[PDB]
Amino acid sequence: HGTIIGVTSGIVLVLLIISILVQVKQPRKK
Amino acid sequence: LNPLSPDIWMYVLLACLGVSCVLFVIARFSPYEWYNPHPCNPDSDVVENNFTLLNSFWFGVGALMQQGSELMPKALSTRIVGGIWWFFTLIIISSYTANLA
Amino acid sequence: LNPLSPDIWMYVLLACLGVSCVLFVIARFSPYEWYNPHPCNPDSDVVENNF
Repeated sequence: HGTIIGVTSGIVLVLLIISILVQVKQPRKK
Repeated sequence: LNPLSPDIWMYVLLACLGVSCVLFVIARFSPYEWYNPHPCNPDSDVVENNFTLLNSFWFGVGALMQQGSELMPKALSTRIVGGIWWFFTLIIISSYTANLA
Repeated sequence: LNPLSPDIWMYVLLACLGVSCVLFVIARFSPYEWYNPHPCNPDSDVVENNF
């Protein structure tokens, strides 16, 4: 199930990337 | 593209991304890594991380591509992610040469 | 790992630890191995050894 597991990994990266942009906009220097 | 079956590649290609993201989340969550940027820092509190998506993504390509990149990992977490990653890249290229020979 | 006896697979890792730790001691017993934090200001301590 190489394609299937690769799609699961794609899901992981997709959810992270969606969460990545907010964590790009969230923090700044303090 | 012939010396390696066209199955590892799609395993390989997503693998670089796969480690890239898990690198990001752990790198953004570190006890040791938040440091102050000023060259002569007089104990200010302006520390932050240096790991982003592009910064971690590019390292993923660079480490595989066997040309060294920046973002020398500092914490045990981020370092051990690079340490294991380099091994996977080191063997595959060495695998790539051997078979093609 | 087939094209190397497991003995080598053992010696290598213990070699890395040995060379690493002896590096740390030799780095310690070294005068030139203490960089100065705040390099622009010449009045400080040199605890920064980068090892």
